[PDB]
Amino acid sequence: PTLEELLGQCTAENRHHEYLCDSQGKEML
Amino acid sequence: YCPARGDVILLDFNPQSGHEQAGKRPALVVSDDLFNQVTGFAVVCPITNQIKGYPFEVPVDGTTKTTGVILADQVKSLDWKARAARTVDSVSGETVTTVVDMVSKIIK
Amino acid sequence: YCPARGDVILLDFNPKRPALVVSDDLFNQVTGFAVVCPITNQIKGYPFEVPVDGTTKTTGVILADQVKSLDWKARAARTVDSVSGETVTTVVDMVSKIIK
Repeated sequence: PTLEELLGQCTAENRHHEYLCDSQGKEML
Repeated sequence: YCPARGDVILLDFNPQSGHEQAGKRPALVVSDDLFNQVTGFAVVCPITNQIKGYPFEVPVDGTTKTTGVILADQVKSLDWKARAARTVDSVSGETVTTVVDMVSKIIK
Repeated sequence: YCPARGDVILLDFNPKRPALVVSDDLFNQVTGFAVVCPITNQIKGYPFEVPVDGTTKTTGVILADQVKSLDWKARAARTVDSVSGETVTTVVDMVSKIIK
């Protein structure tokens, strides 16, 4: 489906914490 | 060894801080094999067994031992050398296609 | 505040840094994630480098091979600049080639 349609179903109960938020080796960010 | 597109890999998650415990994390490789070998990077989407019905969750399919969902909006290019990537599994072609479709929708 | 597509933002780093936002505006607002590529002053001539264009203070190349989805708020994202549309298109063009 459309990005709008996808985004429309995001909720407070739905969302995930960011996995692998660390920076290793060559990673710039 | 180099990660292949469609592989499920385990990556070192090694924060120097924070509440989240260090360890290996599963992720899906969506980047081209040649990209992965030449850059020493791999574009990956995290895999989780927490299934909330979140819109960008893509169900893992076509695997041997791997379950859960792929988080497509968490797409990241990661250093698979520094993080000691190991291929433990792989998914179906349409699994990758679905994830990549979501990403391209996000960045277009 | 929310990051916009085309924005050059500064992000906190780890073991402040410029990056280009390639993710859609509504995506950045709703999910709290931004999909960004880092900008660097080192031009190494890698095939995945995209020259920055159409900007005020910002120079260098955008690294499409280092693209990352991140939490922009947690990194104290701030927009200092932006780039031409053709620039974002080129970066996004390289990213999709990488993952397809």
